Amino acid sequence: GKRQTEREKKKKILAERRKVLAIDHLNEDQLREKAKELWQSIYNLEAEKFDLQEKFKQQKYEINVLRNRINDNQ
Amino acid sequence: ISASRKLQLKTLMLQIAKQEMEREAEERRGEKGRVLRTRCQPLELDGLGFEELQDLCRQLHARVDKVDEERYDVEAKVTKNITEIADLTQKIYDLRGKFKRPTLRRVRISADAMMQAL
Amino acid sequence: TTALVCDNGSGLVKAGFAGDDAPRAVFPSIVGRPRHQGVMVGMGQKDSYVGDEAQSKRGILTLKYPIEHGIITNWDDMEKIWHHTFYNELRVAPEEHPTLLTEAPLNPKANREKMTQIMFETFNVPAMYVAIQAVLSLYASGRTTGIVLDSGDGVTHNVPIYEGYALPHAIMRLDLAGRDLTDYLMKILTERGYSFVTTAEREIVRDIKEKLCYVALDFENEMATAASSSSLEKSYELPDGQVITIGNERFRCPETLFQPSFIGMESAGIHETTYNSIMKCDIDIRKDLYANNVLSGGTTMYPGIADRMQKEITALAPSTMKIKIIAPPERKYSVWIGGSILASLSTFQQMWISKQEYDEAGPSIVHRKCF
Amino acid sequence: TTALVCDNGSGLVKAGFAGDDAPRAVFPSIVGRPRHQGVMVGMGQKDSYVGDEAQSKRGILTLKYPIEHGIITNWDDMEKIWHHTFYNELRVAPEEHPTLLTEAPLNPKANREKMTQIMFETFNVPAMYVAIQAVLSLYASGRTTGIVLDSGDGVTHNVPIYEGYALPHAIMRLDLAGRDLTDYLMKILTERGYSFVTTAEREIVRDIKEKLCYVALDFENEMATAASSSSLEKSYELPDGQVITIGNERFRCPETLFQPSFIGMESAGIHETTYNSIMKCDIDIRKDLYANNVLSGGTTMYPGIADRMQKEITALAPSTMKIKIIAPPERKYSVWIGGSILASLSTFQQMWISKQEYDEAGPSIVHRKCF
Amino acid sequence: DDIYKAAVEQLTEEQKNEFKAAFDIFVLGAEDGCISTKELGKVMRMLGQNPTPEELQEMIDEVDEDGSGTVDFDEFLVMMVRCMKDDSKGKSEEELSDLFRMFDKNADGYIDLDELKMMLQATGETITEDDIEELMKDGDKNNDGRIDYDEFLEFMKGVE
Ligand SMILES: Nc1ncnc2c1ncn2[C@@H]1O[C@H](COP(=O)(O)OP(=O)(O)O)[C@@H](O)[C@H]1O
Ligand SMILES: Nc1ncnc2c1ncn2[C@@H]1O[C@H](COP(=O)(O)OP(=O)(O)O)[C@@H](O)[C@H]1O
Ligand SMILES: [Mg+2]
Ligand SMILES: [Mg+2]
Repeated sequence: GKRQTEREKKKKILAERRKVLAIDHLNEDQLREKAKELWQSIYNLEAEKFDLQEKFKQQKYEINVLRNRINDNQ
Repeated sequence: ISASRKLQLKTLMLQIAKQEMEREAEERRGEKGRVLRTRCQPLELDGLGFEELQDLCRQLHARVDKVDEERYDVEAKVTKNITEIADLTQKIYDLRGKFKRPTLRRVRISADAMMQAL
Repeated sequence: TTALVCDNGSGLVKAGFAGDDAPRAVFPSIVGRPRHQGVMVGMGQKDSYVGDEAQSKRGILTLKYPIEHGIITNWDDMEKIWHHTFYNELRVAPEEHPTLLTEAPLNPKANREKMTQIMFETFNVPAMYVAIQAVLSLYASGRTTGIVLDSGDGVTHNVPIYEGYALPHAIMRLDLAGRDLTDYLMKILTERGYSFVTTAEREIVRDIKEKLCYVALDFENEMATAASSSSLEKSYELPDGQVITIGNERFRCPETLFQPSFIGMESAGIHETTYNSIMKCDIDIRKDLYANNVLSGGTTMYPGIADRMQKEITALAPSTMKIKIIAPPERKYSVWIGGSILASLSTFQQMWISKQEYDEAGPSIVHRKCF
Repeated sequence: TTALVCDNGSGLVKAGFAGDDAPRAVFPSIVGRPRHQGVMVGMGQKDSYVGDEAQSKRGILTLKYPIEHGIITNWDDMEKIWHHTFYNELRVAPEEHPTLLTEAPLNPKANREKMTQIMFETFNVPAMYVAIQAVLSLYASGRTTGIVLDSGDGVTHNVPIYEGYALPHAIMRLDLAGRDLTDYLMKILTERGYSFVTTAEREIVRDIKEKLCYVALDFENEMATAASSSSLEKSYELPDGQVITIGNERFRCPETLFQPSFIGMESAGIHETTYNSIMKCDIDIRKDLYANNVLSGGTTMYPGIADRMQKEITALAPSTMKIKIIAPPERKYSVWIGGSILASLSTFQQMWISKQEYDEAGPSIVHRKCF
Repeated sequence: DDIYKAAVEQLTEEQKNEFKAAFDIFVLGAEDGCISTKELGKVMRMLGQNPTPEELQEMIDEVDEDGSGTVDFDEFLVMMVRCMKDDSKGKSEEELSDLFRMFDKNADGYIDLDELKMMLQATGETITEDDIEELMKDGDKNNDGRIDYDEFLEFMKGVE
């Protein structure tokens, strides 16, 4: 449905989600700290996306239930 | 049989179902935690040169933005799911509102107390 | 804040805050100036008693209703009635409350425009909305289809509705109502010797009609029975003694509804204008309208009308359809209960005619999108 | 994965997954906007009811078919119908399923190209293929030769096939079909007093045609019998009562098929366009076509047509040839059953129009090798 | 006693003392405390919150069926817990939806009688021919080949 519009929205949100940081301005311990921080951030990403998938599954089951019940109407 | 007996057995069945649901929810919570642990790989940054760890972090950043894209995909899909859920709720509510329109109101507010002032 | 669900009506003004079960204050809509001279000094005699106060001093007043048939014929008196309703029966200043008036179908435009102009200029309400008196009565029944016969005291109108889509070409408005029945009863009481003439005694005849009259299931059999036995003669005590005995005037007064030829009206009764209103509808929604016939309004409270009407319609309608007549016990306040429900809805909260909109388009805003 | 065998048709959309016996969801293809005003607030009133939902609220809608005669005249409504079919009647997203539409012979190119462009851009299917509605009906009979008369509701076409080699010069497409029979029945019912005018009452006349009409074996004898006795008058109850009695309108409505002069059409009946379609074929395959005449489509379900057609063709054809008319009991869904069989074949699996091919050649790919 | 003492705590010992005082108010009094039987009708007349005829039928079945001429303190509090509003609010629509989804392991959009039996027997309760079949007569009102969604959604209305 106007996939150009959807891609524009995707670009805007991804630019919001876009994170580029300094890569050559930290020492070894700072570098390791940043690596660990990125690991924990993407770990939160994994957990949240697992939540997204599970809630999508639950929602899809409810959609099946509601569709079945409205078909049981007639 | 007696209506009270059937009601009590139904109540027991519902309580057991709720207990099973809570146990399965605990199981799913633990399983999700463990699997999410499996998705994330351990990081050993000790004895890492600036270039090596810098490249590793840049790879992690690229993967992070990939995760952002995939989350955008699943979030668009889940918004579609929520939209169709709202549509199903609307249609079912309309079918029930063939016979349930004025069901939302409040009655007997303040006049039923005022009786003898006249 | 809360909305004021006023309902002008014609004969009883019913008002109250939105969201309750029953109107807070119900009182006749009459304004009566004194007519005699008055000799006591300093008695504190006012120049016009309105509302329920003039039903207690009616012995020396000349009561006159400000609403004849739905339409309003005397705007100053109607303004006085509204002022009384807001300030003394509810004691809430209108500057802080939306209002939801009600209006009969097919009424003159000027009446509605003047009503909104008064509400916005004199009382200065925040926002007011005018609704058709039958859709509310359909709200109160909890239905969404059905053909509602709202036989008030001023005018009887019959609005069919299906699935929420009103059918504007099938509204049959008839001007026979409770007031004409009161006049006809007052006219047939003279056949026994009781003469009521004064505008105050019209109230006594109205009380007789309310307490004694009933609708006969079969008219000819009742006329024959009342002319042989004497099991029908019920007596009633006037406000001063001298009990009276009503014979076959009991079921002849409300029979005028089904035979408007009694008071010289040409049209057909309320039993046949409903069938005509149905037959103007499309061929596929006639079964639902047959099954969900709704009664409302005060005058449909006669004991035994929900059976006479069903018998008549079953005689007219095809033999296969099922005829059902919904007659809730809270018939009199059905319109106001529906008004409260409608004003309490969240979806309706943006349909009010906001004051800035009126300032931009004048009183003719009511005919526009904000209906 | 599994393929979606949709079949647009004109009057009933039939769809279902490939490899079954009957379509999963069959529902009329009508899209009806409401026409009255609508007074109930918050009732959840939509702007267009499509499919089988608009056959229940048809009392306040204006139903309009989006497909007139095979061709599609209103592309937005057709897109709405397809969207409903995919998402609510089958509940399978089209992003993961090939589709197999069907199209009448000799239709405008632009219709087919727009159909494929919609299926590839809006619904974004993996691959779609368009097939002629008669070859499928020949698949379902399990034959490989024969001349199939597919008298649908939009258009009647007659495609002869021999040994799998279609004869493109012998296709006789005639635009008389079920819809014209409905209109003619609605026009001859007025001779008794019953007037159906609204687009909603066309559905009632269609039901009358389906349940009562039959094809007479001999027309003049039936006309003489119905004019003397009264053994034919069958009654039918409208959706509101008032039963009606159909006399010799019973076999006069479907007689239009064999005498298209009744509705003013010049051409010859379905009994003579089949013989003409045969005679255009070569002289050596006429016996096989005579022996394997196939009937399909909805309108060929009239009780007694498989005998009238055989009698007519036997009258026309040479006396030596044997005339046999194949009329399977599953006539209505014959095209869709054949479509399922064709989509389930392994040899056919590489004929789909893959999306990358469409991206390289545009919508005009359908006329190319991938037919 | 689990359901019974749960009902006891529903009208707890404070409510027990309140109703004991009310009983002393409406009882015959000036007696040995032998406890009458009509006292459950006397309280029905007294408190204004008259027990429903169903509650009176339950009382007649439970007590006075043998000509006791008195109502036992346990049975009196049984009747009292039958009069005061110890409602369970019929759970919630979402909770019912979750429970029915778990009953619909088959995800058929409805509950089967086999599902009913399995869920009941997962509780350990004796589910014999006196059940299910009675529930076919009673639990499933429609009995139109299965237990449809509104059938069991509305079946558990105002229940625990
Ligand atoms: N109990 C009753 N029995 C018979 N007639 C009644 C009764 N109550 C009211 N009426 C008639 O109905 C009229 C009141 O109708 P109402 O519904 O108040 O009119 P409106 O629509 O103007 O509010 C009175 O004038 C009276 O004649
Ligand atoms: N049992 C029946 N008897 C007579 N006519 C029928 C019957 N069923 C369907 N028809 C006619 O056939 C039409 C349906 O034809 P159909 O084969 O669905 O067309 P399409 O080829 O567009 O699918 C209907 O409009 C109806 O007029
Ligand atoms: Mg009224
Ligand atoms: Mg077809």
